[PDB]
Amino acid sequence: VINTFDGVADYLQTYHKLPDNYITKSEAQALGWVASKGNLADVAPGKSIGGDIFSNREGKLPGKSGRTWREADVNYTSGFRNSDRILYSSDWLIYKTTDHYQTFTKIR
Repeated sequence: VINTFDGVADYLQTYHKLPDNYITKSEAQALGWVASKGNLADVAPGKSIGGDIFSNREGKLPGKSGRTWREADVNYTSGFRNSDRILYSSDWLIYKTTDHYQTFTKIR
């Protein structure tokens, strides 16, 4: 049950995977997550959307041969998804955004 910037960053770097409270978007849709309805905490209490590949096409995050970027929602409790996201690479560089991928800051 970890969903803070430090909690998830630390977890990833140490255990090389997201904490157990995360599910991908297709998983949550399968489970009855309806975006426009803001009902995640309704169909999946205690769960956050996380683990999907992030394309990086605005090209704002540092790229590299064979490097993959993935994202996870941070600070989510209920209702519509918020604007906080942790971004992590295949090689464990960790960045965060608090304005829907507009700007990023390195945190690890």
